Amino acid sequence: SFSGYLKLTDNVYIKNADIVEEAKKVKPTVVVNAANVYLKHGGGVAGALNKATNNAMQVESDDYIATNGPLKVGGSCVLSGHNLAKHCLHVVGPNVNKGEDIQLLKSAYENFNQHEVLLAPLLSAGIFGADPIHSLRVCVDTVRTNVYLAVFDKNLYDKLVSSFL
Ligand SMILES: Clc1ccc2nnnn2n1
Repeated sequence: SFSGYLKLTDNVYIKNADIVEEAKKVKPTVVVNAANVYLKHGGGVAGALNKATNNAMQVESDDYIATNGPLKVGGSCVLSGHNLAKHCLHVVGPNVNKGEDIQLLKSAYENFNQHEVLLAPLLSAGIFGADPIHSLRVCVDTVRTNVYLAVFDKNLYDKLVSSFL
């Protein structure tokens, strides 16, 4: 199962790891994708997860959007995890770079509570533009299920652990 994680709280764990490499190693029940409302997996975590599936995630996502329309910011959908996990929980955190309400980050993390254990990135962090320290705080204060956070950047991982209240 999950190895090398630092325990932050009763249910939140963190590791400096590439979430794609982590998913291929663990093959968890649920891998969280840092999705956008259109499920267009172009860059950041979404582009990396999609590239690991040889674009199968994008093909499946386009069929999902054709049938259902876009997700809401703060919302999610469960799709296949392909070669990475049993399922992928595509969660839309607010993109601060697209002027979205950072207050929707708590709503985005609430989606994690529908799954007993998840491998996940910090929502709205990276190319989504939010402060990752704030994202970790919202995560620990919102998620009650077991969440294994993979932080790609070593320097950001160190800052997150060393500043964790
Ligand atoms: Cl290739 C790659 C892998 C992991 C990751 N996390 N954020 N961006 N990113 N990109």
